[PDB]
This record gives sequence, C-alpha cells and structure tokens, in this order.
Amino acid sequence: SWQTYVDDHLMCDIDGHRLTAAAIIGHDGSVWAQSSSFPQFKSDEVAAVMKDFDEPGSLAPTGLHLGGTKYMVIQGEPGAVIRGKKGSGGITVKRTGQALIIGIYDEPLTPGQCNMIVERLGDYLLDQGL
Ligand code: NA
Repeated sequence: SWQTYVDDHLMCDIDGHRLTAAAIIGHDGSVWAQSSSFPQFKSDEVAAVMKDFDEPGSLAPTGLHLGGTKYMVIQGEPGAVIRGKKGSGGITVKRTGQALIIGIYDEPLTPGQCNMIVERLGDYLLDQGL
C-alpha cells in the first residue's frame, strides 16, 4: 500500500520525467515507505522539520540537512508545507496529520512539478484520516 502510494503516485511520469526519491514518514521518523533511492535521513533532521512546522522559520536559518544534503528553505504554508532547494534540484515536505510526504528532485524536474506531486497526496491522506 504505502509502496504504491509512493511508487504509483509519488513517482510518476509528469510531462516526461519521474521524481528522484519519494518517501512517506511519520511525525516520528518511522519510515512508512520510500523510494529505493531515498536517503538515510536522521531522526533529528526530522525533529527540526517538526520544529519549524510548529514555529515557521527556525529551520530556515540553519537550513534543512537530511538524506545527507543540506537545502535552502524557500516558501511553504507555515505549519503545513516546507520547500527546500539545492541548485537545480531541491526538496518539499508535505506534512500530513500523522505523516510527512517528501520529494527529492534534480534537473530537468521543475520545483513546481515536485510540489504538484508531494502536495498532491498530502491533500488526500489528510482528508482520509491522516
Ligand atoms: Na494538489
């Protein structure tokens, strides 16, 4: 299930190019499911994420390092979304009521495109019980 909710949604052929590494995680790090090529985040990298969600910004200063790489926060619904970017590619963290969707991308996949996707599911699960 999670591995379809990810490999059939979180990693589709928009326009003509898949994403890079999707992953759905709990508000605690518990890795519900994730792409084969998703990066070993860190229970903390995650805790920070949660930190900013309650109080926007706080992450942004130091940036978001996770899956190893650091990202430059950008713009997102304070308490609901968070976007990060590193050159061509970047990341997005859709926060559900119990989980957090996540997408990683690199050229030629526009940040826009990523959004569309991570944010897509997020809507769903939210209004479905999570
Ligand atoms: Na949407």
